Amino acid sequence: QTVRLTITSRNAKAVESVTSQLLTRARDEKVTIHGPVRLPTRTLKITTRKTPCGNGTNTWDTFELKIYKRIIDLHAPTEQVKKITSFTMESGVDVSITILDR
Amino acid sequence: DQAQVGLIIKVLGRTGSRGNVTQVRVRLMAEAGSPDYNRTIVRNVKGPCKENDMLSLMETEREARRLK
Amino acid sequence: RCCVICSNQKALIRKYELNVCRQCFRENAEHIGFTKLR
Amino acid sequence: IPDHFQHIVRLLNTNVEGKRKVPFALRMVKGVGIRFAYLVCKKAGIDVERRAGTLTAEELEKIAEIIADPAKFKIPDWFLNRQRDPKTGKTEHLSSSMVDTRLREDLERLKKIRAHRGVRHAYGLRVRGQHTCTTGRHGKTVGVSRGK
Amino acid sequence: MSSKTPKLFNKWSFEGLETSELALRDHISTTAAYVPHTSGRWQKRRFYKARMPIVERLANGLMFKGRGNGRKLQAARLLKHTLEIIHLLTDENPLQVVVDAVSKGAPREDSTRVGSGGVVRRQAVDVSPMRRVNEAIYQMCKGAREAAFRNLKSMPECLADEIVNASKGSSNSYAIKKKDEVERVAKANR
Amino acid sequence: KQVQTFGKKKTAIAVATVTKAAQCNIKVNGVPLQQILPDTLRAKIMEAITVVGSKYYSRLRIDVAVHGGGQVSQAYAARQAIAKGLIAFFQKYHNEVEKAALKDKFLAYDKFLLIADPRRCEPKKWGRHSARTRFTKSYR
Amino acid sequence: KIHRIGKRKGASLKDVSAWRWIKTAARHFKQEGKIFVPNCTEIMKSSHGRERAPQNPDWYYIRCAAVLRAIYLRPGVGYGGLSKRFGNKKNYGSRPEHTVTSSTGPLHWACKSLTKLGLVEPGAQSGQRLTRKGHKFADSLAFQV
RNA sequence: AAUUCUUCUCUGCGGGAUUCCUUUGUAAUUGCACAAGGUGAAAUUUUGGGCAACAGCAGGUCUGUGAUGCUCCUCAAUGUUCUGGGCGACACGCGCACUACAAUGUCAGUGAGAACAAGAAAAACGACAACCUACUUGAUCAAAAGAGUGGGGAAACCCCGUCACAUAGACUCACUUGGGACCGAGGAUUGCAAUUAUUGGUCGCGCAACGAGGAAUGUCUCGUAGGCGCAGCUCAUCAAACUGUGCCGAUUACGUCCC
Repeated sequence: QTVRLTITSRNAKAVESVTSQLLTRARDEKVTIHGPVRLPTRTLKITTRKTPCGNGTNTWDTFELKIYKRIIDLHAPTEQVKKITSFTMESGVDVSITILDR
Repeated sequence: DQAQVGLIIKVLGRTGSRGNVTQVRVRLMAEAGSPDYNRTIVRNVKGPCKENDMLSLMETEREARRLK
Repeated sequence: RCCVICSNQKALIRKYELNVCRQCFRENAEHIGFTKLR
Repeated sequence: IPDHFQHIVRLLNTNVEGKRKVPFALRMVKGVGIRFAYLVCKKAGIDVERRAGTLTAEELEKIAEIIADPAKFKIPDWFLNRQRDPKTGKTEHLSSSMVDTRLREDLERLKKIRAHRGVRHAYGLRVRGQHTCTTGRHGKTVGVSRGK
Repeated sequence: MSSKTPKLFNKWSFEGLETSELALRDHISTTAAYVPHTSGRWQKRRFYKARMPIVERLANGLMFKGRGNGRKLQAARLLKHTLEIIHLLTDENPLQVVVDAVSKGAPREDSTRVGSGGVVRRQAVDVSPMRRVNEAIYQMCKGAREAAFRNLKSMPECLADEIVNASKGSSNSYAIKKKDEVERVAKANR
Repeated sequence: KQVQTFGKKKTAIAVATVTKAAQCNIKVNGVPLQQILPDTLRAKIMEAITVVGSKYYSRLRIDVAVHGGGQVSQAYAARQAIAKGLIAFFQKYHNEVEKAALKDKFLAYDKFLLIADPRRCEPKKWGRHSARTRFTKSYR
Repeated sequence: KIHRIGKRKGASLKDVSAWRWIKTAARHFKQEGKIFVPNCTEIMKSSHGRERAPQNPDWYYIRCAAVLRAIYLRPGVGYGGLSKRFGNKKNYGSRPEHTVTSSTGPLHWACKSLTKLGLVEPGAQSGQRLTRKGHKFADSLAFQV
């Protein structure tokens, strides 16, 4: 069961602060891991007129997000992944991942 | 013929209200064994000009801006 | 389509991405994680 | 080469200019550039016509008989103008002055009978939308409201 | 040169060319090119306009009044037809005719307001090299849309008809008629 | 015996594949040089071959992958991939001199390939219409 | 050393040389109603004449180069401004309609079917004469007419 | 169908740009600098934006909001109603702002044919799938429709028109083989209900103006105007609106203070 990791979180130094750091719990240990690069970045773009009212200089906001997806790939440890992900505590808003395929 | 082909020696300056015409000192282009220069007759040019422009003058020997 | 923060059903509300924040405006309602760039 | 004649040709009770294309001149007869692939199923075989064949090489007199009662010729109903009719079964054509005589019967009931856009329509103001007003530049006559 | 250095419009002769008039001579484009459509940053700077083939400059200046217009590629079609009509009218390299048709087109001298603050006043002002280049092509092809607007039996010929004439200096061309009529407003005022 | 290279204009991406042979002619993005439809692009896409060395230098079997632009920017994407594509070889498989002759003859020709000449359409902005064009005033 | 399109410029050629081969050969199929417009928002009569006569090999050279397609994808080749459109901006859409019938023609006659493209691909061979045999005064070389 | 790869794509963090040489240049013993030129992908706040002081304006909002002071209403109510029906949108060609269409022979109208683009979206709980789209049937007979199968929670998608086409295509000194308005007949569709919701729906009306626009007025300089077009937002249904992406791609000034 080669497993898969999709880490989707916005915030600065989370998407990095797990996959970069926290796979070296598996990366440099008994697991053998297949790193790809993170998938492409998205922006979620809403634009609302700044005026609560009618009057304006016809001005608009543009508000954005960034969602950061990382794919990280494995061979099959059994029950280690349950230990793998659980090694490392450090982040917030970052995403836990349970995947099987092939 | 009427073509008497001079050089701009220099842009003697911007001249006029809009930004268009520019005062220029003209070196008559024609050279002969009895070299006929003016030597220099100031002219006003219509449109953009530059350091080595060939300016053929159909109305020659007019003394330019003087007055205004 | 009454919407989230107020009775409104007016100040037409963004359906975009199904977050319905316009009631109290997505300006007043924030921390959503949006930013002001460009 | 030889053109014995060109003229006007009255086809169905109508003055039709001789135009070096047949369908496009047949257009004036209240048929329309859609209805002139009928020029095949109006039982002429000639192609890219000149005023060399109406009657002469169309035996035309039949062709303008096709533009009326076409079911006797090989034609779908999807092209027929009045398709199924409120007074009777279809006249497979709107053609010539038979159109407006039926208009003068039809043109009462909607424009009699009230509507918002339809009575706009009945007075011909505006198609689909809430603009009536700065609609109409470059000229005189658009739309006009008098209760005095 | 076995079509290596030398150039062809499709197959055409760009080498034997020069401008006649020492006034605007030696700055005007003397062509080595194939197609008038090229893309570069054409005028980033101040006098960069004088470098590229008039063939472009015309083809570039080729279709104002955009309505559903394709411009350069639509233009180059028209200039396929335009040149050919011209050389085997005029029995010359139409690269010459066009080159010869630029110069006779524009006025050498102009009359402007030098008047101060609402006063409409005159001076004789002397046209500059890039203005005989520029205004020629500008008005040269302005004769097209006019001669070309409705009464045409004439599809491309309009462009041929004011390049031919100007290269002959004739006063019929909408090109040259303004070269003179401006100078009826020039030597008159001065 | 190969290299590979990429053409770019605006978004249009050309990619130059490279194979070797001295007798051969090039397909368009998908279709041979001769038969590309708007003449007035062909003679351009001739310039890569024709101008500088027409024949003495390259018949090389060459294919190109062009995606990311409309038709003409894909004709400028292409030729660059060739001039880039060709210059690649004489650095890998040939002497500086044969290269130095070629890329000079390009340099004088124009920026046939010095670069994509980077120009990308401006983002539309604010209430500004398209870019730099303003929603128009009235009763001013 | 001859491929589909690619040697040919099948714009008005590799079609038309196939067309006569489709029409003059009695073999193929033309359904009954031609009175109806093939193409998006066209009030102009479907053409002057020869309506399917532009249509079929498109679908073949559509099949061939684009491999798998269908009713939905192939009208991407059927083009229109969709402009009759009345006092509004024009917009753009393709034709699903005759598609099925169009591709039934190749569902008969030696060209593969309810999934793929073709069987024997005559297109090369029956097209292999284009560089050989020119319509337009094809120049070729001084050897070939 | 086996092989090896990172040219093309993905992205976090980095490199790169600086006034750096040159011009005895302009100016100038200083200085701060400028220019034409060089190198470079980029050459002068690199480019487009976001941000943005201090004072104010009886600027707009009490229709955004358990955000609020009064003081009017308080039950045959100015409250509420998946409350019922009607309006907000009406025809004196009224006057005005902004936009879309366009009348040409420069696609010009249209019929076919060849190529190729990009930011963007897509979904359901206190129940036992309601979003899109590809395929192929609807197809022995219109179009749009109907229906069945198939995976996508988003890197399920890439055939958009402008253009290219001489394909030897049709027009053809004209209000016209160019306005699509007004028009009455059928028919498919979203859904509590469409009496014009709307439409590659047909097909009739064309004979309604209209034929470069009076004074007057708009906004910008390089991938720019203009042209073209695509999604998004509203959205059960509807874009001539706005928001953003991309394609085609310009002439004129590299200036002055005259307005």
